[PDB]
Amino acid sequence: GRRMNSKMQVYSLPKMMTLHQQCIRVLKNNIDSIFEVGGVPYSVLEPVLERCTPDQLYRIEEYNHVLIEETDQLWKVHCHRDFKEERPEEYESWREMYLRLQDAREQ
Amino acid sequence: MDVFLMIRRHKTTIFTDAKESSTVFELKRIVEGILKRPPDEQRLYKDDQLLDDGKTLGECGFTSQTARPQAPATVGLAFRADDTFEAL
Amino acid sequence: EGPDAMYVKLISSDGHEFIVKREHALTSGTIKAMLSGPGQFAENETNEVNFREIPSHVLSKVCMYFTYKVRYTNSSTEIPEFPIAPEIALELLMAANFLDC
Amino acid sequence: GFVGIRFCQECNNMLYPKEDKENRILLYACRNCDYQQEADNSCIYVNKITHEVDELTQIIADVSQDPTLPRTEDHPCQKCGHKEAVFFQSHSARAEDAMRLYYVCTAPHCGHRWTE
Ligand SMILES: [Zn+2]
Ligand SMILES: [Zn+2]
Repeated sequence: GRRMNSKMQVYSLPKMMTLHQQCIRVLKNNIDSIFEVGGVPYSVLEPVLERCTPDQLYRIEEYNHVLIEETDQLWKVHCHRDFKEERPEEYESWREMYLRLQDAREQ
Repeated sequence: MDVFLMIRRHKTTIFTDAKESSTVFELKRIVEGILKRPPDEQRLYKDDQLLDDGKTLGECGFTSQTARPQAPATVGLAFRADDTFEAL
Repeated sequence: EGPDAMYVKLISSDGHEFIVKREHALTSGTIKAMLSGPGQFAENETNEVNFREIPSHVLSKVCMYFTYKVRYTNSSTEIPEFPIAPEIALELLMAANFLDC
Repeated sequence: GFVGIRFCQECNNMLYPKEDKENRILLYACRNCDYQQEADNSCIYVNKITHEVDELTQIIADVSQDPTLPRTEDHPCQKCGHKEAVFFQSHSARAEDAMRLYYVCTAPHCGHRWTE
């Protein structure tokens, strides 16, 4: 007495994915499962960090502290995505002003 | 189609690419021709199901999922006939 | 490992080293700069890659992916992917630095 | 294509086409006041009958955030190259004749929409 039950989103991964492409796309499907990358620079970690959310960036930056100075440009990627009507004043990195704006908004 | 068997001695590991039908000491002659392992230097520890004594690849225990491009069949080896059984 | 230019041995300064086919290592961008150094004609036959700090399962998977991709390069099959574990893929991103693939 | 309305500047109202035979040209002459204005384009009335090939201006990019819209990974963006896209159909009466998928890039700030 089993019930057959399944659905399908009709249409119309056929892609030559090499090593770096496979690694970045695996990370692009399991972003949130990273504890600490070790000593990886920003340039190789460029794409997956672009497809990422600021809570995950906060978790990474509090686990991988030494990377924050090379993440700040990406924070402008968040800033013009979320606080587009703003510009930082002098001596303002984007990460700390982004967190200041988030804390001010939730308060 | 292909064959994929981990010929793993600890500290020394050989790879396999061939078809779905092959003699088992043909692989020993292949690794002998380069890595210099004479036929004294093979013992062939057991696979998942009953490693073959009839000396052909198309038999019991060997299927098309063992020879997977995605995944290997990892097992230890021994480079002896009967003298010692050496791991690490 | 020997004089014949069809097997290339490679070591990650650990126990379980791995020797992979040179014809299955063609897509490497660093095999044209390390094995093919200042000159061809018996630099490639040495097959002594004394690299460091790569875990055993990690370089096993990257050389499997080498032979996997080269056999799947220009082949009849075009769909498939490869199952790298999410933890080890982290250090396999380090491999994305060195193997140049 | 379609030519827009013309608005009077004095009394803030609509203009109307007229043909002045003195210069034998076309002027947009308001008829609440005495304001006149020569016309850059001679096209006055224009109609589209089978010229409904462009459904893309009616699509807004915001539909990338709809949880009910179907997402696919087999149609990557041309602008930014993102894997994720959302696909749907054009739902007008003037699109009952077609079941063409229209795709919108799922990634933020891209907004690229395409067909096929
Ligand atoms: Zn007027
Ligand atoms: Zn896009």
